[PDB]
Amino acid sequence: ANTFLEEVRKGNLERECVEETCSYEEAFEALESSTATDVFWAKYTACETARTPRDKLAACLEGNCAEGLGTNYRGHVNITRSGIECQLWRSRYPHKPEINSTTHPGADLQENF
Amino acid sequence: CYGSYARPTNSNGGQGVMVEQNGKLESQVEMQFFSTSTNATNEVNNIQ
Ligand SMILES: [Ca+2]
Ligand SMILES: [Ca+2]
Ligand SMILES: [Ca+2]
Ligand SMILES: [Ca+2]
Ligand SMILES: [Ca+2]
Ligand SMILES: [Ca+2]
Repeated sequence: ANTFLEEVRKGNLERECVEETCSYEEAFEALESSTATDVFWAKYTACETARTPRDKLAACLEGNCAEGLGTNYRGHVNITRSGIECQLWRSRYPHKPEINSTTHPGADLQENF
Repeated sequence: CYGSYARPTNSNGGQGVMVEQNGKLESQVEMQFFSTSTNATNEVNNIQ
């Protein structure tokens, strides 16, 4: 955002929307891949507490750790705290989830992760 | 800035309104500090 003459130089997704509080416009401009754009947005949002420092935002981009209540987690662990198998979020077996893939598509709902 | 003047008051060329208070020795000049807002605007640590 700062260093006004940045909009004439080429840019770095990391030298605009990472090491600096950025516009989703410059984010949109730099991303275009609107799926990953939503991903980066989701990042930003969850990383709202990971805005600083820089390496914290880098880790929040890695996504292996759940931020706060766990909106950002994108790992491969699909097991409950006590070893019970996780039911498919979209499937109705054995429970029909009021809160499921249709209601939360932006969390990247995997098989049972 | 274009065309602005302020006559010297001190000996070695330092401007500043030397007011008088029990003697013109007094010459008030204050200091103000600043740090980076976006340091994080949030530092449990005492900001420098
Ligand atoms: Ca900038
Ligand atoms: Ca900018
Ligand atoms: Ca810069
Ligand atoms: Ca631009
Ligand atoms: Ca830019
Ligand atoms: Ca950098």
